Amino acid sequence: EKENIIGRIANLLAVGFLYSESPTLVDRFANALSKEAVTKVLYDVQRIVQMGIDRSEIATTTITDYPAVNVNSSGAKYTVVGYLPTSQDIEDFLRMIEEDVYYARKAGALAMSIANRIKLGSKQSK
Amino acid sequence: EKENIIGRIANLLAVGFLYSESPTLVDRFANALSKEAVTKVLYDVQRIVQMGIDRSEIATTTITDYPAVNVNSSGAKYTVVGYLPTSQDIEDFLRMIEEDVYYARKAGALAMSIANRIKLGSKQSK
Amino acid sequence: EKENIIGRIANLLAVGFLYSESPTLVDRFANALSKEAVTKVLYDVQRIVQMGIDRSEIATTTITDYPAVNVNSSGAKYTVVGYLPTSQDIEDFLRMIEEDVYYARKAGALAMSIANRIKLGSKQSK
Amino acid sequence: EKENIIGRIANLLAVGFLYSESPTLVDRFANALSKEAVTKVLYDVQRIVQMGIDRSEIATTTITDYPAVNVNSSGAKYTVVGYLPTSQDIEDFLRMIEEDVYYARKAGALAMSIANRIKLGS
Amino acid sequence: MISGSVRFLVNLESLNGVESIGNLTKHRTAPVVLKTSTGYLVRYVPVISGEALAHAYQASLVDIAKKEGLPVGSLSSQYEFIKFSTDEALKIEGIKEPKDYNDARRFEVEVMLKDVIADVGGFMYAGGAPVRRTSRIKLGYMIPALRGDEIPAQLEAQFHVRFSNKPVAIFNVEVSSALYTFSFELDEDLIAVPSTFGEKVKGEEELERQKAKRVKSAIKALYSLLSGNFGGKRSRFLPSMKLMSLVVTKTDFPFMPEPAHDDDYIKTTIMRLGKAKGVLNGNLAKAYVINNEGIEVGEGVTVLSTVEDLVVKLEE
Amino acid sequence: MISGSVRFLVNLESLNGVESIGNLTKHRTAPVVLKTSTGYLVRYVPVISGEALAHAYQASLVDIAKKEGLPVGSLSSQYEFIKFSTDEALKIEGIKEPKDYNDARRFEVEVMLKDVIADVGGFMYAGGAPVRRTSRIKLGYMIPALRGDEIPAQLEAQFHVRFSNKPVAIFNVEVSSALYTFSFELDEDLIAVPSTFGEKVKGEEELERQKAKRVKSAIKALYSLLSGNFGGKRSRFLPSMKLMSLVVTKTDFPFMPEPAHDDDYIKTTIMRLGKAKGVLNGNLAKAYVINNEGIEVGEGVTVLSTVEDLVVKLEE
Amino acid sequence: MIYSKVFLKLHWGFSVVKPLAKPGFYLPPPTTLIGALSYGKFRGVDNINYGSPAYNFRNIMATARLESEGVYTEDTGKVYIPNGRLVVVYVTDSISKEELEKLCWSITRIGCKECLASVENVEVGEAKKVSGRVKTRYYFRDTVKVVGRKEFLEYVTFWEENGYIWGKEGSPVRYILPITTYPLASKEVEVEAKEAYEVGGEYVVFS
Repeated sequence: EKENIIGRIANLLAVGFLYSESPTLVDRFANALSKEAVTKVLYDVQRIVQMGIDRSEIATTTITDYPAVNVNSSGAKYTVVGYLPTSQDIEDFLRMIEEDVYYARKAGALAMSIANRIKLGSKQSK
Repeated sequence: EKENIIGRIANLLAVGFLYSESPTLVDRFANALSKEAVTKVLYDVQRIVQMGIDRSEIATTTITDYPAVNVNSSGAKYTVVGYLPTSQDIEDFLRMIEEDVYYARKAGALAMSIANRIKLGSKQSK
Repeated sequence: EKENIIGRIANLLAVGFLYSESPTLVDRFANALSKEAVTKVLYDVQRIVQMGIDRSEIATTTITDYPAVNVNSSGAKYTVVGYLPTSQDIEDFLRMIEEDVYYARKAGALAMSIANRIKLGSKQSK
Repeated sequence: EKENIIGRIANLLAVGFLYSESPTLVDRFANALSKEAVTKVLYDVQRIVQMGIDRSEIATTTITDYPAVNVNSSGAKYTVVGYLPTSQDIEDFLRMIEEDVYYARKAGALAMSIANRIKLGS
Repeated sequence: MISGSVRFLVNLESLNGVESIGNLTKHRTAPVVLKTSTGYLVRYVPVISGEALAHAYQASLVDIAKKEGLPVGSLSSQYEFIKFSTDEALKIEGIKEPKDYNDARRFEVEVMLKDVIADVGGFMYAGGAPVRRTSRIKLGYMIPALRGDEIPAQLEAQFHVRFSNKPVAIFNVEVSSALYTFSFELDEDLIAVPSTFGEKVKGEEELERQKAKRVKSAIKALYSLLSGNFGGKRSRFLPSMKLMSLVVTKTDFPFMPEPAHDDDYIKTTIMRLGKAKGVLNGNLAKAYVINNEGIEVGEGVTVLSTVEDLVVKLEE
Repeated sequence: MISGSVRFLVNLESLNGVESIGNLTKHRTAPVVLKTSTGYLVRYVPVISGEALAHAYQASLVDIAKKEGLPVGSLSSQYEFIKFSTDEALKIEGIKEPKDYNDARRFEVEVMLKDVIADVGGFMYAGGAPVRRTSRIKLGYMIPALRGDEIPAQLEAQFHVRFSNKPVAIFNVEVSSALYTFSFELDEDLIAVPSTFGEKVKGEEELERQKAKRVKSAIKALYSLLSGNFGGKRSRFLPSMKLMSLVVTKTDFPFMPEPAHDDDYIKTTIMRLGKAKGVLNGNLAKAYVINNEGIEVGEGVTVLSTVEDLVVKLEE
Repeated sequence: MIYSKVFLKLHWGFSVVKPLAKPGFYLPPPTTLIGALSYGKFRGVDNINYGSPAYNFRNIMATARLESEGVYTEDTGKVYIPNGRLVVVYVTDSISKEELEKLCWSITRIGCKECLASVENVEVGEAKKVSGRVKTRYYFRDTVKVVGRKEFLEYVTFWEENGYIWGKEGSPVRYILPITTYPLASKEVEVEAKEAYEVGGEYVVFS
């Protein structure tokens, strides 16, 4: 269940990165040494995702069925496979961070891997 | 009991956000650096909820049974699962804020998670 | 499957080394005595590869067909044969490191062998 | 193919010894009792060879044609006859070491023989 | 008799060296064969010989005996355990050589009265009429447990340099860290008893009087071995030992416990103790167990906490 | 005897070095076997050799002896502890080599009346008549505590550059941080006492006269080791040290305190000391404890505050 | 003719040096096996009227075999087989079943002091004599013929009981061992022979 939470946090970070086209929040998350830095990124990335939801540029979908998130940014279309974190996942993840900030680095490494694979595939098709 | 208080404050913020369609109070709460900013948001969000109660657009209910709050806004129907804070929860939460303003960020992060999940589900059904 | 994961991590390290012209990340990886050092290198090398992807100096290709990665650095062209690791390969590799840091030394030794063979061939053709 | 792999590892050790003028890595390789010691030497010798490649003091060549490696430790020019190991040779050699560390002693004995013959001729 | 099986944990240790090559001091290793799914693997694993333990035990016995006034030989007072082997050794102590076979027993008794170490430790005299005495304490090689599919032992080389102001200074030492196990046997019943047939010779009454003190000293000498006062290179490479598991059996008949190479070796030895007492018509059978790694023990065993209590109970 | 166990906390540390690769200076590392809830594992952890501690102790002893008027050897006056191993040292000091075995004692006395370092730390002479003297102070490697499932130690590399106005200057340094533990043992009852067996030789009266001063100096020399004055690279990498726990035992019989690996290693060693005094027929057993981390100690134990008080109490 | 089987668990191995550089043997000789049995009755005495307290059990037939893997190393030859299993078969008629069974449980070592060996289980029974073609794992004498392929046979030299007395060398007798040199193991060999006792399917060959 800890790995599932970390994977859902990594999906949130990857969606926020692909939508904003900025690595800055993922960099801050993977370099965090305190719960303050982690929590600030968790808010700021969800605030970016909230704008994408309100603009209908971020939407949940199913793809062949697996749960996925469609992201439209600057005329590029991306699809992240998996769920976004629940409020309980954020709370349980913050408790994991209060024990060991290592889990922020693990989620950041996964998020960057998701984003890199999607960006590589999108450039190849173009 | 501290987590239950924070969760009930997060439900109040999420109800106020969904009813007003404005993130401004949640943004102010999550960025608070003083007890003044937190207390001002706790009043302003409850004042918004009070208008929704008087209009019968905000009501307590049970859903399959879990306690919930129904919110009607702009022809959209939302349901937040959980209780709203008591006067004692507000007072105990303000005492927690007088010790550490971190708890306002925790409640804001939870509130935004609740609101985002509900908005995503409502857009998918439409 | 463990050898395939190690080989894909070695390809990532070799691509990062050839693009950056710096052995420092491979040195850190092969000398790692903790999961912290390994995870830090896995982030930093992927961050270097991400810049090369954004600049279109790192691209996936096929060569006679085998999967390959083209790397352009300082007017030199290199081709690494194989796939880059997936997010699942990074996660499974980190689990292997949590059991035995030996796998970081194995991946580092393979990465340096790939880079040395490519650098020797490029100098001979010049 | 096992003897060819051992011979290519011995060529790598001999090139590293002639370039560094130090027997220490060959001594460590020939005295290894674990995969850790062998793998550490395989990295350190390749790291020395990498510096010689970057300085253009180690280069592949052909000599009458046999494949060879030229090594300049300054005016001291040496030529080792044979190929350097591939990444697959290192991986297959490490698998041989995981079965029997004897193969590290065999490669070390061959490497020292190559280096001694070249130093005597020079 | 007394039998014991003990499990040890040692870190950053170099106690038993071997022949030096070049400028290197090497550790003592032995080959083992390990079974894998693919096949068999031959691995070299560090060991400690059974002679250093005997030397440490004899030195501790000498130190304990000289405090209580028991007789000690001249060459054994110095830590040189040549014992009464050749004529030169006998010349210093002042013992006449045996005359013929029939007198052999007498000679033994004389030796047995002039040196306690020659009694408990045992001695051999080469010559026209040889005399023998088997050791009362039996020790085995210290080899780490071959448990599971992994050997918990390593061996590395360390580089050391001496500083001088006029260079014209380099050496290497092998260090190891393993999980050792060893077993031992002792027969306190045969102490102060001659080991040659014949007729009683004058002087056996002194041995009968000294039997109790010799037995007590021999039992006391086990504390040094069970505490970790053996081996060499303790001045600069002092190790860090620790006790994990210990089983000691006291019986009135021959018996030994199982080797401590498996994770469950106390239940087996208890069951075998019961079965052997059933067949050999024994009367006394007691087992003392010290457990620190939390392995299964069984039922019908007194549990101690330290080694001193074990020695006290053994003496009682 | 005086036996001690000490725990230290050190951060941003590099006092011991090994062979360098490229532009990287490496820190000494050793394998350790550690027990976790899943079994036993092997890890690689930075360590510090005991030879540096011995060198620091001997240098402090040299300084104290020179200050107090005790004789110091010519070569040992400079901080070069070659002692009397080679013939060049003997020629420089001016001591004739031993002729036969019977003269060895004389040679030892001649070495023992000129340098306190040879007396305390022992020495070796190799030749026709080899002479040996074991050190009276015993130390070991400095290993971090193997407590729990996670080792509280870390190692990393740091980047440094040298400035120059005409580039034509880059290096790396290894830095570690850990919670170290180590134990020591010195026998003050054998200081200023010859070890080679033989007859009386003129000059032992001076040794008997100076025995008290030599013992006092040897006890005083432990302050440097207990304070933290050891290791190299102190000019630019001065470490931050802080004492956490210390146990010192003074006995008339052999004893070894528990290693500082478990959180409860003071009560155990005090109980073991009491039982060992009971069983070994001792006549003196005292314990001193310095605690700064609020762990369990026990009852009826003297509690100190600093290390200087401990040194004064040991001297008195 | 009664027979007994014993299963022994070795601690580190056995070491017996060849008579007349100190090379060692691969498997223990029958003299050591008989001495181990005699230890159960003659404990505490080292000289009987003077060659050995073992010149009385000289007519008890004994064989032994391995059940695990080991390595022979000279560093004084030694045979390292830690935690291994040894199976020893005693065939005789001098004493009844009770005495042989009692002496079987009283084995403490094989060879020198360090070669301790615990006892796990024993079996006692009556054996039958046959002469047909059989398959065996225990070593036998040189004069016995062989029908199978000569691939896992080694030649060793043992001594009779005459060597039990000091200051005297025993007679030399050749023996054939069905053993693989490296790694150490046991293999089955088919022999015709003249006398073979069935001790539970694993026929024991003596001549």
